[PDB]
Amino acid sequence: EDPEVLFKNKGCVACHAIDTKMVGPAYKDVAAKFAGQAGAEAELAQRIKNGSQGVWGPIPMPPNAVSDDEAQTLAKWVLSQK
Ligand code: HEM
Repeated sequence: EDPEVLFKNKGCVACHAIDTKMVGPAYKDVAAKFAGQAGAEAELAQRIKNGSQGVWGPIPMPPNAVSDDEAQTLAKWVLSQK
């Protein structure tokens, strides 16, 4: 599926923007941190699906209603924002 359509449909848009921080981090900032680190895509994909806490602040990202192929698609698209 298309990452831009997923970003809207799966509710990501409610907590994230690409350039500014809303509830979670800006995607440009995420892409910058995980730069070109080996294995980052799989690691972000897991956090998109099962949740995250502590990396960008004290508040959690709740687990998302996405499948594994959807999380990989989204992780790859977030990293391309750098
Ligand atoms: C929609 C399915 C969605 C995506 C995609 C997404 C991605 C995402 C990334 C890549 C991160 C960074 C994870 C890390 O660096 O390991 C991240 C972080 C947070 N998110 Fe998110 N996110 C999506 C959806 C949502 C929703 C709906 C919310 C708000 C309820 C939300 C919130 C957060 C927060 C907060 C973080 C920070 C977690 C941290 O460790 O501090 N996300 N998200």
